[PDB]
Amino acid sequence: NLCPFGEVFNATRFASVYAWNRKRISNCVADYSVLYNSASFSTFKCYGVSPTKLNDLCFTNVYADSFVIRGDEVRQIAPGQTGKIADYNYKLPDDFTGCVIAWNSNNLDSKVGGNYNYLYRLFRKSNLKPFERDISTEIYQAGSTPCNGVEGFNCYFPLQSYGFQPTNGVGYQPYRVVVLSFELLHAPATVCGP
Amino acid sequence: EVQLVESGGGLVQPGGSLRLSCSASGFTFSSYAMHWVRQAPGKGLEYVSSISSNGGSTYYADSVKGRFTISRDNSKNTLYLQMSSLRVEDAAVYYCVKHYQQQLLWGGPDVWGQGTTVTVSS
Amino acid sequence: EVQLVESGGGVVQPGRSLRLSCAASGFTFRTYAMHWVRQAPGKGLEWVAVMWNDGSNKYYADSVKGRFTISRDNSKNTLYLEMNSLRAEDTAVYYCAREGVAAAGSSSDAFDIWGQGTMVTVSS
Amino acid sequence: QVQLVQSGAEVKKPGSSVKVSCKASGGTFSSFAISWVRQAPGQGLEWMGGIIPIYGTANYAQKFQGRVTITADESTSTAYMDLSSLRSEDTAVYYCARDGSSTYYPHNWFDPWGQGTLVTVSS
Amino acid sequence: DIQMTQSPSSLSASVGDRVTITCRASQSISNFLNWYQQKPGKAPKLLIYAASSLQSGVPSRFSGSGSGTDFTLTISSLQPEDFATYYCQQSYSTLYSFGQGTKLEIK
Amino acid sequence: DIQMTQSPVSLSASVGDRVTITCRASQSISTWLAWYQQKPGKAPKLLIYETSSLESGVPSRFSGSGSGTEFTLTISSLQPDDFATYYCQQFNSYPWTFGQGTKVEIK
Amino acid sequence: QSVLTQPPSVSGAPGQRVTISCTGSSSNIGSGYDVHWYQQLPGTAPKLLIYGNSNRPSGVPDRFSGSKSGTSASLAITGLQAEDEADYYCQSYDSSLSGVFGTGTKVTVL
Ligand SMILES: *[C@@H]1O[C@H](CO)[C@@H](O)[C@H](O)[C@H]1NC(C)=O
Repeated sequence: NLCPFGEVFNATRFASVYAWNRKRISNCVADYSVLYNSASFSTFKCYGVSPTKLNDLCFTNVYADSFVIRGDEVRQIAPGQTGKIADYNYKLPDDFTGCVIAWNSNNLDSKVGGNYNYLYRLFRKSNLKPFERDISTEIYQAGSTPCNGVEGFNCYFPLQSYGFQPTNGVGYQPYRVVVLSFELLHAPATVCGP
Repeated sequence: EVQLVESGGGLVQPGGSLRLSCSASGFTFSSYAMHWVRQAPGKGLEYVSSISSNGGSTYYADSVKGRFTISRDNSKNTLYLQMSSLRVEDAAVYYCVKHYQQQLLWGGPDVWGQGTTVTVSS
Repeated sequence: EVQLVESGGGVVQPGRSLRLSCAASGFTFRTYAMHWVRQAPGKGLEWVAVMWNDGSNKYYADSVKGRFTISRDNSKNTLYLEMNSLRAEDTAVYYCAREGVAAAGSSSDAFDIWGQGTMVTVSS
Repeated sequence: QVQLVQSGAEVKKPGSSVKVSCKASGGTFSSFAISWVRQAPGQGLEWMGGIIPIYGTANYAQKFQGRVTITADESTSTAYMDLSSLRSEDTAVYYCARDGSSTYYPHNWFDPWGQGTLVTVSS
Repeated sequence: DIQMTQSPSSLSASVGDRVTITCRASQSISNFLNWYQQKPGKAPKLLIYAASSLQSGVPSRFSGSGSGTDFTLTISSLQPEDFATYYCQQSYSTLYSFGQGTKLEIK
Repeated sequence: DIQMTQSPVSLSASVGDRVTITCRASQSISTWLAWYQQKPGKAPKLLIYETSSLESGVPSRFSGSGSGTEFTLTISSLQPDDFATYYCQQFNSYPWTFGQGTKVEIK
Repeated sequence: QSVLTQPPSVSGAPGQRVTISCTGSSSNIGSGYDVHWYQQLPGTAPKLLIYGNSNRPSGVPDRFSGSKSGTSASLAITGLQAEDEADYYCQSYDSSLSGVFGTGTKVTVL
């Protein structure tokens, strides 16, 4: 049958980056070439395996990690990067295979005012291990005094709203990101097209 | 346009008291946390105190706590810093700053005032 | 086990003040921007107030602006709504809601959980 | 041919902390994706979290966040579960389980399953 | 503010028929629309969040459509437990606004 | 109380050079740094916020760098309006510790 | 946690085909994540009957079979005997990278 990418890319809501979503995609006949010629995808960089040849490869399962970030943070969704996203929100591993497909989406996700519920993790005691979402909301201890469950000086809540607006630049606009993470294993492959 | 003016200051005997002021105009005063940062003549910048956006949480530096008191009045758009039991070490100018953030991820000030000279001698 | 309970409602004189406490439990109170929604007897819903995620903005509908005061208390997981100069129109059933996109019990940009609703009525 | 052997039973005062071990065997520890499954006495199963010892990632479940600290020592091939702040509701039978097919994306079935670890938390 | 119109204002229908309820917006609202269901004497539970996705834990006969200004709510086959007020709210501006509701009734 | 040691303390750089200033901290702050410019007599002026983001209203010859412990403010081409001391400031942990300073003498 | 709903008890007859249903949601089953079945005799660690909604390891009879369609998933036991009087569990995965276990039927004979 036809592969369900309309529930993935054309979805009505994308999860905020601190709590992303993984959607297993198996039992497909998937044409990866028509998704390359969409004329809407800004950043299309495929690590591990080169683009324009995915129609002649099958895999065991496809897991599309999808989220939403601003314009100057699409470079952090990559192997080996850093910042306030790839260290504390969503960390890719080193030898990850697959693409990070992102496109400019100011009309849908950004609303005038805040769109105050696309949060992101800011403060954590350590860097994230790879592919580890962390939905914990305990308050971060900055100094040496104990926080005692109350935020204030030296004790900060780790979630800041992104605060999207259609008046800001193309570096402050919510770029919806889809990470087509797929890797086969010692099994008969499932997901390929013609 | 944001602008900050500081008041008070002058000459005081050792062991005396002096209240400064930092009146502000150009922004919503209740939505910002703002600090005091001092600088001795011919020396480096030094942090002394801060205050929250609603007068709740106060914070002093290590060597100045127990002798200073900071308060603010959002209805008057002022920031007050009271001193008690002064020493000769606290002869400096006292700059008044304000945050760049509104109320979270607390770090980094935005604009700087103009300072108020205080002197302590006999 | 997400939950919202209210308190404080009742009857007051027209023109006095009243506050409404919406004490949450079962979820982290800080990452969801709380609201207040109301319904007059017989009519439809009418959005009233918004407290932002942390306190950055406290907006109101155009019928209460300058008269309502929406607070927050992140330590005790409560939400306040102070009414001032209550007219005869503001009698309704006042609910408190939440929203925020967590890929969870979240309901992106929509009110999933609601309070029991306490009835504020004005009379003499 | 591949199996996991756990530690013995425990008994803990309410408020203390327990440490359960799951020593793998039969194959490599670096291609295992050991996930910790709870079971109350006479009730249904429950998922606690799964570590990947090559990456070090430990995705917990939402109930056990910050209490269950899953660690893995790839050298001696024991994947711990340092459950903390014990109560009298934590009397359970904690299993470990390899996650079936893959080791990087562990989202599959549980096979093999170890054995019972009756942590009877009372005094 | 964005004003929300919703037609009709009171509806009657028979059990099983496809009931459509239209909510129209003033200015452009990109898929940030909600619908709610308030039985008389309760507090309303969300049906459809973000104009196309059902609330997790609602019967699957409900279906919302549209993007922009006009949205319709189409129940496939009615039930005796599905007769209540249907509201229409948009999550776009800083001033959230509700519809008027359609009292669904019986023939 | 993170002791930041600023280097060099004083230097001679004329018009037509490219200067750098190192401000190294002990406890690991992480992209929480501001730079300053204090002409002698009045208050400092902010140059860089969050160690990379160039503040509006200052020329583009200033540019931040660095992450973690040590940072390097750089100036591409020297100008006659650089006869001031450049300070560094951390704001990760709440005792703010400013640097010692850098007397930029233009001979 | 246990979002995958499952009936509490299912009875039958020796020589009868009984059904065990697992009704999930859009995040756990309907997002492509499959449904697998464990068997638990009272007192031991659970076994593994079905994986990938249709397969069978070496160690199960041919009486146990399953399939999935849409959101629900099924298990069929044709011809009950004395070795089917046990607890049967239903396993899948959320989109929150967490595993979900069924409530678990109790198959009894008549
Ligand atoms: C997404 O939707 C648009 C129009 O609704 C369509 O043209 C496009 O092909 C869709 N993308 C898919 C199915 O990947």
